[PDB]
Amino acid sequence: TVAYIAIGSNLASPLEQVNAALKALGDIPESHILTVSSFYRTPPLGPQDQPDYLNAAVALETSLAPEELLNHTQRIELQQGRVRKAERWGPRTLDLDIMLFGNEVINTERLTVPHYDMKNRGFMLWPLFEIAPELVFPDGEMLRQILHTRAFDKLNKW
Ligand SMILES: Nc1nc2c(c(=O)[nH]1)N=C(COP(=O)(O)OP(=O)(O)OP(=O)(O)OP(=O)(O)OC[C@H]1O[C@@H](n3cnc4c(N)ncnc43)[C@H](O)[C@@H]1O)CN2
Ligand SMILES: [Cl-]
Ligand SMILES: [Mg+2]
Repeated sequence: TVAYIAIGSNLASPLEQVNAALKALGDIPESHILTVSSFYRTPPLGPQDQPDYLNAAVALETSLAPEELLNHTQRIELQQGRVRKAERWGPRTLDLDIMLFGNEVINTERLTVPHYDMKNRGFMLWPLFEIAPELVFPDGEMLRQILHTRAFDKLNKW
């Protein structure tokens, strides 16, 4: 199943954190990377007193189940010193977020898919669109349309 993963980092040299993530991800069992988007520098979504983010999107083919994929990505995060912080949107070495999991819709204790609020987030939407311009969400909403009917800010490349 094609799992679209969003990679983010704005601490401990984002480019290295991201390359690391990309190596571990393909190292995931029964999985391989179809595609990776470009590397983008994006402004913090919340508080501004932190560095810009490196953001990317990956198409990972995987035979793992959704929450099984989460155990794996979360290991990698932990491996990259990502810290559980109280308040959201503060900075962090690594984020591996499952944006979409095939065409599925998951609303479990641990997993919400498609990722909460991702339809309002250019740092998630632009890389994704780069690698799947033809993508349609489970509710039928088309990605190219979503990106067309609001002038979401253009991404600068990292
Ligand atoms: N430019 C830019 N600005 C950003 C960026 C970014 O990439 N780029 N990212 C964030 C944080 O993203 P965001 O998740 O909304 O906020 P967080 O601080 O991460 O807070 P959080 O997501 O509520 O906490 P978390 O540690 O990410 O995650 C807490 C729990 O959510 C659960 N979880 C539920 N659904 C998912 C999913 N689809 N993918 C991954 N994890 C998912 C898992 O069971 C997980 O243990 C803020 N600003
Ligand atoms: Cl949807
Ligand atoms: Mg998060």
